[PDB]
Amino acid sequence: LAWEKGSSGLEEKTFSEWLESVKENPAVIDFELAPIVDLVRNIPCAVT
Amino acid sequence: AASGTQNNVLRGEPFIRGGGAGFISGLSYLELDNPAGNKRRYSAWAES
Amino acid sequence: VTLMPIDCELSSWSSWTTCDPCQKKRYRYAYLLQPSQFHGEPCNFSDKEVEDCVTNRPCRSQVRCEGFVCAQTGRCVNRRLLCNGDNDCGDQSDEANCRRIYKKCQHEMDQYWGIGSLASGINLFTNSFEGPVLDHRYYAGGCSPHYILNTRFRKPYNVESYTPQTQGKYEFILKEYESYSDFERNVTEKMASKDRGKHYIRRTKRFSHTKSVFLHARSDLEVAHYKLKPRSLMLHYEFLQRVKRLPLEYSYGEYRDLFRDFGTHYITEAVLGGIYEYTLVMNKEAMERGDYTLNNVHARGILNEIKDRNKRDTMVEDLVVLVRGGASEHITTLAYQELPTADLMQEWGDAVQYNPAIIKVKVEPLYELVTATDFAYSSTVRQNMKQALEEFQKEVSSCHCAPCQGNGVPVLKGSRCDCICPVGSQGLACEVSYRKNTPIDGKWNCWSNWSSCSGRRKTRQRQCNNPPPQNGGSPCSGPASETLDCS
Ligand SMILES: *[C@@H]1O[C@H](CO)[C@@H](O)[C@H](O)[C@@H]1O
Ligand SMILES: *[C@@H]1O[C@H](CO)[C@@H](O)[C@H](O)[C@@H]1O
Ligand SMILES: [Ca+2]
Repeated sequence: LAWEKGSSGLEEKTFSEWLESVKENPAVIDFELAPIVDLVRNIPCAVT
Repeated sequence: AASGTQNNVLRGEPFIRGGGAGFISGLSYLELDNPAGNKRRYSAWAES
Repeated sequence: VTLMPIDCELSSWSSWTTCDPCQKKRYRYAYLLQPSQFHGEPCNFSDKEVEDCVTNRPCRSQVRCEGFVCAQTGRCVNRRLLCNGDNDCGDQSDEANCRRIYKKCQHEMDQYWGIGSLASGINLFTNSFEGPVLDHRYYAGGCSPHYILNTRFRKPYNVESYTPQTQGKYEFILKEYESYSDFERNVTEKMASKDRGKHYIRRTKRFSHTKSVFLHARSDLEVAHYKLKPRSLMLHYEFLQRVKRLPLEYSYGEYRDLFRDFGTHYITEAVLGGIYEYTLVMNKEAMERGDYTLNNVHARGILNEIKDRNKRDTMVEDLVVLVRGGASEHITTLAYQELPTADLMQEWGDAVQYNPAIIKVKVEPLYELVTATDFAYSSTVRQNMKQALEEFQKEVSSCHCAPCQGNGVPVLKGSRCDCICPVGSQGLACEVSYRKNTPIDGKWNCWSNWSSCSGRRKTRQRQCNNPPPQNGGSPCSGPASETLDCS
């Protein structure tokens, strides 16, 4: 899909084969964050 | 009296990092008819 | 051919060294003074003469094997390697009388491809692997799982990393030039009266055409990278045994044979690859002349008429292909005259993974192998070997060789110089060609050895070698004169 020059607009054959492959390995596109420092509970001296 | 002259140059320089050894030499084999790359060879490189 | 061949000469002999305390022999040697060329007769004599001795000087040759003596090879191996289920001595000695054996490798594990080939030192001047210097069948425990694709491998103890580093380049050029010319010039003149008349004609053509096509396509494929460890190395026993046979006295001939048998330098870092160079070079020409004339008189009458018509066409074409890694079925089809269909190219590169050549390599002088944990009087053997290495470079460097015709390249294997002939010229000196002329590339004579101490100088000339005859290429690759401190 990244190779497609795009002059036609989307070639649905390639876009669908890519989209099926996106089911097989995604990427984070948008995200909701909490700060790292809220996580930690196992470690000795955790609170400190 | 008549005079005529012509000139042509082509240079092309595919470069690759990562890929399986055969797929690399496959993709990088320059096509005069398709200088960016044959889409299946390119997809195979992108697999390897 | 314009030849009278050059037969070999070695020098008149050195004086003998005094008898070596530890080798109990004495040695005499000669310099190679003029190599065999044009099929002039060899005089090689294996470059040496040696004799036994009766002297009684003390010798300290007993550097202790701390672990276990490998009975046949004279190697030592550390005691954790006995009964490891592996041949650490070369001749399986270490695995004798094992009250139990302990295995380590849980699976079969290939040697990385060519890893035993990298184990050998190079003659840097012929650019050749000569023979075996480090034991790339030695595994020191080892058995760490390494993978390339899905294949699994064992790394020789001597090697720091063998890793795919999987890189590829293609570089292509195509060029065309063309030029055309056509000229036509005419005359006509007439007279008449009532009786007499006259006529004259000329017609002409001159024409020319030229073309070149040039194509070059190169691929470099680099699908392993080797680095050897800096030191703590484990030597191949055949090298180790000539090193234990070197004199502590200095006499260059015995040291010369180590460089012949085991190379001048050991390979420390190399990129491991396939190359597929293709070049196609074409020059094409055509020419014509046409010319036509008449003259007439009338009074009685006379006619004259002439034609002259001419054509030439030619092509000179050369193609070269070099391929340096892969498997023989792919290698031959790539080596075919046609630009390779990308399936071939794929199957070739896939096999480069299994049989590379060295693409680029960084090498260390072999005396850094010679070490106090491995040899007695080691530092004297090093200093000797350093001097011999410099004298050997002066012998193996090609400069003695008389110039090839047709821009041929000398490589000076053994003690013969043979001119490698390019495409389009043939014969012993590369003389025999259909072509008018060829550009020549420059190289010097052998450099003058040194001037005096307190600032020292070396000097070079190109008297026969030079580019200007028949309009050659570059004269140079380094400094046309050279100077240094004495210390
Ligand atoms: C060493 O070399 C010279 C040169 O041929 C010989 O006369 C003789 O072998 C000498 O000992
Ligand atoms: C003579 O001396 C140098 C040594 O630095 C050689 O490398 C070279 O051949 C030069 O002419
Ligand atoms: Ca063993």
